[PDB]
Amino acid sequence: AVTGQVDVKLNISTGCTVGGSQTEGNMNKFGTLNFGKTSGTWNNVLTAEVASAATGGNISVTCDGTDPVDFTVAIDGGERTDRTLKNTASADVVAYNVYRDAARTNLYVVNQPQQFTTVSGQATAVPIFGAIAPNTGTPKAQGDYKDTLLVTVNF
Amino acid sequence: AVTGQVDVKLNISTGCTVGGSQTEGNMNKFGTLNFGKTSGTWNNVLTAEVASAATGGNISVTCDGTDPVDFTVAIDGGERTDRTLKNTASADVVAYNVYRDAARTNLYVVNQPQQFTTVSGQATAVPIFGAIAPNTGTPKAQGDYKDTLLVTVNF
Repeated sequence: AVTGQVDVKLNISTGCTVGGSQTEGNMNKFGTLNFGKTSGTWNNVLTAEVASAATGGNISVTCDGTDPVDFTVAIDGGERTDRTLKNTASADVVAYNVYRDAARTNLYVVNQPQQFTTVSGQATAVPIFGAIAPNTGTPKAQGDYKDTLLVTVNF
Repeated sequence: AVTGQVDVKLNISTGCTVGGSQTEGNMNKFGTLNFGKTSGTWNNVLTAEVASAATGGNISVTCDGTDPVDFTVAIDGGERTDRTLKNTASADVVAYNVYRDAARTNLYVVNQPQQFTTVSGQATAVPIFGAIAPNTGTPKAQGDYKDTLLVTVNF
């Protein structure tokens, strides 16, 4: 019998809120990274942007304050922690990655707070740009591949 | 004068130990559930994970032996027994809950042994995922809200 304590805390004072999300039960549904349909072996880098579940556009984070606030954005490694989509039935995997800039260069490194700014009376967008490498080796099995990345807007 | 007996017992043989805790005086400090800063009325479900007081990551329970032991985890209802954080100065309360899975579905029911597995030469993590409902009604007073959940790793 090892009984222990867990201090719970919350500082209600002046915070920042994330728009574009829908409450899926008790977990915020931020959006979808829909690469679309594809064949077994694709030569072009498959690329799609996150579509917020609430509006359809990009996640719009706004801060409830007057002065500028510097908030951070961190995305985790997905269900299996290595950013791989898994086929619903078979065990095939599809490696992918999420970048922050339009040219697939600034990668949202696993469990890292990619910095962000937010200004007076405005909603800043959180671009989560997906990208998949060209698979020109083995044709992955037919079906639907999925993953649930947990995006962590933290301060 | 009602004098009575209390039998004390301890079976020293082959037990299981919880890592990630720090001994706060004579009580094991397991960790912190830090939801962060927030405004009076938040529309998004505030959500944070427990951070072990010893390492900063998740509580890592390991057992001492060779056969996989099945240990249980039970969390209580907090200081007031209804999972509410209380403002340090005023009497305002903030209802919350702790779940076991990443999607806020498998709730750690009050005083219930949520089952767990553990194999030899490995440490299993105890995910205590916090979650707070969207308060879009009354703005709670400014300040710090706290609670001390007692996590009970028992066999």
